[PDB]
Amino acid sequence: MDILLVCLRFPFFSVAKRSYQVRTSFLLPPPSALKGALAKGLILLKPEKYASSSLDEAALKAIKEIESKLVDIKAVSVAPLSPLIRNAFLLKRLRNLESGSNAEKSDAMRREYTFTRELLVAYIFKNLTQEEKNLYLKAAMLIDVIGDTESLATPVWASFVKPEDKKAPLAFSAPYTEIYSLRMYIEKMRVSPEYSQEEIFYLPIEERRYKRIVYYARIYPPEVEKALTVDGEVLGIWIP
RNA sequence: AUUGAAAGUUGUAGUAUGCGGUCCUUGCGGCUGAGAGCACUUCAGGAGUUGCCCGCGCCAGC
Repeated sequence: MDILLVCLRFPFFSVAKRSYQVRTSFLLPPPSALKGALAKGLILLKPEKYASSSLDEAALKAIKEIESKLVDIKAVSVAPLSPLIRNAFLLKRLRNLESGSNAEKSDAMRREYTFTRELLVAYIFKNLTQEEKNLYLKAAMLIDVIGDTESLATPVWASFVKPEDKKAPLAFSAPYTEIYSLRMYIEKMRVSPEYSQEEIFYLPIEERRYKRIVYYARIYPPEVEKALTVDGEVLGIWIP
């Protein structure tokens, strides 16, 4: 079990929830976006068998193959090691997909962007073959964007380091199943990308009344039997 | 190539046009750098010293 661990340094990201007008940005990246991020790496890097006539079909094939080798559909999670905040921008995001308004209609559209310096996201891979493991190491890098195109995310580092069974408080995100079994934040993040399903996840960021903006913090849930280390500091990760 | 795919919150706009920090005003009037004062008093340009000693206006001239 070689678990992928990558760190992304980005100014902002604007993956949002289902809402009209306002697109409320997710507090933490959903697993579907995270898995599509490296499914793009799969389809670009070795398009010999993972590229098809349709971009949607090739992306779906990559998603199916990448999820076949995960321990669970709810596998990937992020780690808010830097604090998170939310800002809003009124842009000229013209709305012309709804019925009417032709093609020359442009109106004020408010989009929410989440700011955090860096995040640590881990993909859980189960006994992947070495020959494809080298390609998957390469695909861990070049995670260019997360969600909206203007969410430029540059992966500073990526590696395959085994958890080696430590005990640490939870830092990476986890589904709202082990958290209940043992400052509460619950969300739905659509585990799988929707193409032409929904699960409940815990969120380990709490409020701090430090300034005018309330911003986000750490919750450190109780001990987990498995843990993963980065540069000598241990953090909690859970796997079914 | 992922709550995804395309998406200027934009185009025109003098914080301007006029306005003496100005007019009158002796740094002026009176005032000895003045009054008393020997650059004086005593002094030989003085003592001694030959303008010396020798010398035919000379011999022949009716």
